Amino acid sequence: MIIKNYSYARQNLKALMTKVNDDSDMVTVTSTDDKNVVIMSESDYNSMMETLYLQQNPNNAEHLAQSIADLERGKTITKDIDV
Amino acid sequence: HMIIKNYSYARQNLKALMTKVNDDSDMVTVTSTDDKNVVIMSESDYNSMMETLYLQQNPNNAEHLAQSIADLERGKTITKDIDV
Amino acid sequence: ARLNITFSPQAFEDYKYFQQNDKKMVKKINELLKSIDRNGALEGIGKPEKLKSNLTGYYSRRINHEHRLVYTVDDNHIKIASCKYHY
Amino acid sequence: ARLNITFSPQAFEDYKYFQQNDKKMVKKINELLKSIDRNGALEGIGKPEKLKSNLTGYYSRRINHEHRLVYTVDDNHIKIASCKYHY
Repeated sequence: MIIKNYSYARQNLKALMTKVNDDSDMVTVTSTDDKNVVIMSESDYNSMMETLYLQQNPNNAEHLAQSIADLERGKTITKDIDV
Repeated sequence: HMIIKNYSYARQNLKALMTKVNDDSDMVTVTSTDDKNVVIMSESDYNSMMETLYLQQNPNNAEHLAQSIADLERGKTITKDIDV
Repeated sequence: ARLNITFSPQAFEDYKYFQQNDKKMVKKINELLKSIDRNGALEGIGKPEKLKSNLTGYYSRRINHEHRLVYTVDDNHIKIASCKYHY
Repeated sequence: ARLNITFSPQAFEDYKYFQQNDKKMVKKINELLKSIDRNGALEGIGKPEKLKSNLTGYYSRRINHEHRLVYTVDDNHIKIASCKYHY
């Protein structure tokens, strides 16, 4: 998580784009107009949107948490599947 | 409200995108030739997203929020004057 | 010194529990409520923020690092969904 | 072709439901499983995505626009948490 200003971020835009994708970092870009932005990788953006999608309904959030717990516990069903 | 531009557009049109992200609540995806793309959003939208994920990330709390918002919607509620 | 507040049943139990176990927590909640009544939903202490997804229409302010006051304002009347994280 | 797959109990019940009632779902799920086994958790059809929060370590692929295959790969063994959205 990185805090920089506009006039720095306008110059080395590509250097900040590679730094948020490989170090999994974030950049807040500050303006004098009190209109700040946050830059993240598209991978991290799609992950949070997909996570919010899966957790958006409480029955589904519960279903995922019970299932992940069952897999960690070994309360589970293992079968050969004709694919 | 997603907007998709490439790297060379985003270099010198930086405030043109930063202002329309904050004013119109838009987001901006910036593509790349090596396709390590980035997404730009307002600080408010980022904080709103992180706060929502924080509240959903335990299922007992997601369920507690869903049940409470439901009870508020149908009026199964307690209304009191409280000392503040 | 008085605010007419509508609670969800779980938010009221947690508020009552704080009253007989953590008065320092009640006072910080009350400061958030007073700020909401004076400044509206998105301005004042506690880093107010809109919520998204199925929490759309509600807002959060920070009571402390763990607990959030989750609330909405319906024609200046404050409704509280939560004042305590339920792990 | 045969793959040895570990299911959560609810994911297995939903897969069995799809076998009886929606064979187009099973075929798409089976396609995603073949792609995970050949390419790993992050490569191939279905827009594979890392998940966050309490789903960290798990991945999602799209079965259709609604249902996700939520899965993890443990030493090339595929474990299925979910293959159906639960509303």
